[PDB]
Amino acid sequence: YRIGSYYITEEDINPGDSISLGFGSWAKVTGVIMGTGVVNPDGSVPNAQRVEFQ
Amino acid sequence: TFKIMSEKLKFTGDAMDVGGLMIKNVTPGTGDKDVVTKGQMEAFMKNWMENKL
Repeated sequence: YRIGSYYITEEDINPGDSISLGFGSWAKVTGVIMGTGVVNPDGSVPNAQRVEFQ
Repeated sequence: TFKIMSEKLKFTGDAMDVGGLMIKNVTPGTGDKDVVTKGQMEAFMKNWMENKL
């Protein structure tokens, strides 16, 4: 993952120009079990998958 | 120079120079100890990560 305010794709001639690069949506969340300890009351336990957005 | 290379005296596999070669004029290729800095200039500063990254 690369952070940049310019609307320039990383696959340009200046970069390596290899691999598949696509624009991302939303923030990045590390894989973890939500509400494992039941710390937050009234919070349903969510199922999170890798690269899964919902 | 004869005395210096006499200290080596082991010229069998080409040169095997033991000097320093502290000379370089100009190029966009080979670099001095600033290799790490110049790479992250070209890869990030103006190539991939635009201003405000």
